[PDB]
Amino acid sequence: SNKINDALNQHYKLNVELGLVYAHYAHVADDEFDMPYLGKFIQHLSEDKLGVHKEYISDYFKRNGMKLKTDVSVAVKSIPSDAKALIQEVYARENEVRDHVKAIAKLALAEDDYESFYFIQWYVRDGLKDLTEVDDVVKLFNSSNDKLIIEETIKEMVEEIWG
Amino acid sequence: SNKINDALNQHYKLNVELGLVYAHYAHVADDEFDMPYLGKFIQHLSEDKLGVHKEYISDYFKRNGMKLKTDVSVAVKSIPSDAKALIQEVYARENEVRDHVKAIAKLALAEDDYESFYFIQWYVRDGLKDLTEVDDVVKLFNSSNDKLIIEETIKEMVEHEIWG
Amino acid sequence: SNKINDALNQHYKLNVELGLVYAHYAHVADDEFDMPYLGKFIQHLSEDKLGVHKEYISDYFKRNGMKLKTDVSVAVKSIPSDAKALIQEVYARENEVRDHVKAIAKLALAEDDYESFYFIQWYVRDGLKDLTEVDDVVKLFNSSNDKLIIEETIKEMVEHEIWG
Amino acid sequence: SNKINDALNQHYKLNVELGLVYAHYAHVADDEFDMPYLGKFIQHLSEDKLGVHKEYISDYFKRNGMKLKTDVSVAVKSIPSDAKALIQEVYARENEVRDHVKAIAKLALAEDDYESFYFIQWYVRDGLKDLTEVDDVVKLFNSSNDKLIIEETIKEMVEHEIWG
Amino acid sequence: SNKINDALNQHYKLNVELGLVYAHYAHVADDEFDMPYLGKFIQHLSEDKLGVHKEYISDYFKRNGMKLKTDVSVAVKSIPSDAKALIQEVYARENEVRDHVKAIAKLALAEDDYESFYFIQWYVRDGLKDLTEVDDVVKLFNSSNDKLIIEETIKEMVEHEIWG
Amino acid sequence: SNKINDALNQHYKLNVELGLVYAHYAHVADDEFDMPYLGKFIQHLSEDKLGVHKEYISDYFKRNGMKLKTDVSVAVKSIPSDAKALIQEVYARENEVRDHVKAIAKLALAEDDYESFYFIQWYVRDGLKDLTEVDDVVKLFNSSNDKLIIEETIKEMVEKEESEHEIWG
Ligand SMILES: [Fe+3]
Ligand SMILES: [Fe+3]
Ligand SMILES: [Fe+3]
Ligand SMILES: [Fe+3]
Ligand SMILES: [Fe+3]
Ligand SMILES: [Fe+3]
Repeated sequence: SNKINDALNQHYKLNVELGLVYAHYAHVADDEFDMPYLGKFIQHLSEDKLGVHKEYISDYFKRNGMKLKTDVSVAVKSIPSDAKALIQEVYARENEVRDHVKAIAKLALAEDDYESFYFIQWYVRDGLKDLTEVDDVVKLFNSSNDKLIIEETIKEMVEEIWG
Repeated sequence: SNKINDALNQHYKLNVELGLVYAHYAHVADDEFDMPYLGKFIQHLSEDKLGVHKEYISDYFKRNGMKLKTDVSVAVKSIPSDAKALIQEVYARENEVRDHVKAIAKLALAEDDYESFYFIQWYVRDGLKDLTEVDDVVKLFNSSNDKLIIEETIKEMVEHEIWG
Repeated sequence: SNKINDALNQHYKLNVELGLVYAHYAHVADDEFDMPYLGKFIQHLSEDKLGVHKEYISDYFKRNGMKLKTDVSVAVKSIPSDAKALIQEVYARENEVRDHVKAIAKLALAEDDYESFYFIQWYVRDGLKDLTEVDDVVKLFNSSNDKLIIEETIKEMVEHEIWG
Repeated sequence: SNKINDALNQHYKLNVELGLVYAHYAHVADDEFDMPYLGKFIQHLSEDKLGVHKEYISDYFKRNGMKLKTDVSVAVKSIPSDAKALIQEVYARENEVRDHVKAIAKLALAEDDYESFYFIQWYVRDGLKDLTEVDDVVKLFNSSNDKLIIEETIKEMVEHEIWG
Repeated sequence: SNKINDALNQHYKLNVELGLVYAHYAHVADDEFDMPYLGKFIQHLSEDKLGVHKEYISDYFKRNGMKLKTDVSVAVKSIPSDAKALIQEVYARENEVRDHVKAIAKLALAEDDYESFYFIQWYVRDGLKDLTEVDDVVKLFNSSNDKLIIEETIKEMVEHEIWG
Repeated sequence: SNKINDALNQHYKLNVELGLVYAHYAHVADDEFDMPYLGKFIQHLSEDKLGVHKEYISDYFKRNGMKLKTDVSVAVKSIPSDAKALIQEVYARENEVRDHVKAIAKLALAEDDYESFYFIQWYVRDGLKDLTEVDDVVKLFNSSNDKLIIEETIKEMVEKEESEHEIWG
């Protein structure tokens, strides 16, 4: 199917670009805002996006006989002004990933392609998982004004159905 | 120093783009040429370029007070026709990395910046290491015509006191 | 070489005097500002400066046939007024050590003395390491106003592949 | 008490300066007289004087509310001519430390200050201990003329219920 | 680079010839001067020179694409008359190796060849290490007149963080 | 005995020069012919010739009161053109070592010197041992045309553990 191939190539492109942006944001949070553990958190997000999230797509293309495309273009030239606004923009990016995955699932069920549906269930689940763990950190910036307290909470964060 | 900052930002950009290109080449070698172990080899190269080779630069920028820039642009739209030509183009890329690193070292010694010299010794050594391990695979395609023999040799490859 | 001998004797003198000053500052931070863990931190700095940082110089003088000189003179007559200003003056001292070491390295490379260059690489690296770990503590006094929170952070501080 | 504070500050100054002088003497004995184990012995003496012998004084000042002073001034510009004369001057320094400690103890008992008496018992005992272990080495230079024999005896030295 | 190739071939030749000469000297010291442990020491030196000190050069030539040459010519026709004069001539040979290595390092830094500089740091360090351990034995022949005492000292010799 | 001393000094000289030549050949086989395991094999040969094969002679001279001489002169200026011709020239060198050792044994038995006979039995045995293990590799270049197959065979020859024969060990 050509439209499933197109949709999965777009998701590949998206994952690569998000990973690079998160690497830059991790550097900015640790270096400029004096929060090294928030930086570790965003860096783990980046490595997640740059690893399995595209390994699985290229493995699937190897298995079923589809074609892979590589066309990357990113440029970070504007940065939020807090750690609050930083983690809020991270939240928005994850929320967009959810809706893109939903569109893919609908498409695959409209084509009678049940292997692609089985394949995309993984991403369906992982989207809500990642959004939940990002919102856990987003909500700490409302519960406290002291940066070292938030820091130790984040540190101890980083150290059945949605598994 | 501004010129050292420029040179290190360029090396960051280069490492990112090489890693992405090697990911595509690994997929092509496994899927199109029927050589899964050559693909594993090139994929390990890709992960190497996308991991520590840029972690170290961003860590150094955190330590000494320099500024990081992100501007990536890659597009793979032409592919070699063999596994031989594929690994030969990989060899050429590594050989270019060597010369870029040499230019950086010369620059850093011209500025009386000895922490940058100490820092770039790592890349100086790793360049020759990676070129050596890529040439080991390049030379197998001259020693045999049977693809399964080359395959098992590469497999048992993937499975020093100065250049360690 | 006589100028390398002079430079290394000056670095010996400097290390001794810095160690003594840091011992006094550790006592002042624990006793007068009610921060015992900041005192432990500065005391570890002092022992570092009074141990290996001069053992290595005297060992090198034994190995290559140079002469050692001892002329110490310190007097603490003024103290900062916070723990913030205290750790800030500590930061300035480390930043001066960096520049002295850089001058030594330049000198040694100008004399074709490659054993002294090899020797001073250690200090080149350790300078940035110590500056980094001191700045880690300097930046905590901007992130909080409660002394007990900063205290437990410093406590859990006190309890790399290139910069190791 | 002000006179006990003065006496303990003087003992602090004395310990620092003795430690530095012993570091220089250790270097001289190993490098110039060709006796590396005598150098190890004097170096252990130096580290002893620069460690606990002043840590205890500054800890006591923290506990009872006294004030610490730092005023160091040393200059080594004359050296004995043997290893015999070297260890003999070391013996004289230890013998002076004994008498200074005795004066402190008398003073503290004259002021009805029993915590300072309890504190100085440690130094009273350690003085005779250190003098005994230095005289053990001083007497070897009378029992033999061969330097390698004395050397191996000192080496196996470096490798009580009341005076423990 | 051709001049670096020439210099490294000369160092190869030198190492081979020194190893052979030290083998003969070890035999002479054990057989003719009745000092078997001095012979064991010089034989360890010989095996060191004939092993890694040329294995590394040939490995480097394999890695970077240089050419190896073999042209050996030694002839022992005169021998010192003591064990003292023997170990003194050994000291002189090591001191010449140091200066040859220094010339190589200068040359390699003049050509903008940073892999050769990185490579020769090993020899720069090992030169001073070997000179130090030879001088340790040279100085024993001044500290004693009894051959059996020197023998047991050398035996227990044969049985660092910067110079390691 | 002076003639036994002469013969053993010549064998010392020969062993040193063979070791150096084998070091150069190992470098050439690994670097120029793209056969790293053949290079490892020839390098083990070189270390063998430069170690015990002259340690034993100098030890014997220490024990019985003979004199040692050192006069070395080698120059490699011509190289074979294959790995086949390389291992064939190695075979010829070992075959010459055998005949030199045989001459020594005859000489020592002609002088009523039975300690030298007892001493040279070791070299008598080791000559045939080394010739056998070199011929094992020489014959692989007739059994195959693929360089990677020969390489794998040589690898399992060199890496697997050493088993001693009950007569020739
Ligand atoms: Fe995920
Ligand atoms: Fe690498
Ligand atoms: Fe340090
Ligand atoms: Fe004591
Ligand atoms: Fe060595
Ligand atoms: Fe053999």
